[PDB]
Amino acid sequence: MESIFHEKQEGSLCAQHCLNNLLQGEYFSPVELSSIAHQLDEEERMRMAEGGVTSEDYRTFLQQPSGNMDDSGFFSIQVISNALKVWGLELILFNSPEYQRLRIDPINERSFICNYKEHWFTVRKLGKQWFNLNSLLTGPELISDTYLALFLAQLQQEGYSIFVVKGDLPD
Repeated sequence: MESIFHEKQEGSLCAQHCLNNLLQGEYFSPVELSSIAHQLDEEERMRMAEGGVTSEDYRTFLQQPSGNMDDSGFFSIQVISNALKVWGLELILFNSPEYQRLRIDPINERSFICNYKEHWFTVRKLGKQWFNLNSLLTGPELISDTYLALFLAQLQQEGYSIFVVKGDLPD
């Protein structure tokens, strides 16, 4: 376990920490990601307020830009999804027909992302065991496949946002 990035910091949902941890290494800066999000939110705010006439408005609005609170409500799915898309990773909402369409298993998944009201969670697959981490966390959380399926299942059946990240990662 001398390969897992160990670190403890005070905060809530970090863009750089999520991307850096997801990629299993430093591959992005906090200032860069912060600026990107600010621009996306601002651009979406102006484009939304001024209205729009195109499918872009539908998809953009559906994505649910901006946030509501602070601490964790800083970044946006648009920024995260974008950073992943450019890498080859795509997010699939469990509640969406996409997740069920391909019928991608949880334990067979490569990257997972949980979203809780005013809180974010980053999950990644490591060999035969899963690894969880977040800006609010102080250390890596090891989870088994048999427990992962039920773990996430409890969230979806309860009232959480489970996102499936599939694609090609560097690590």
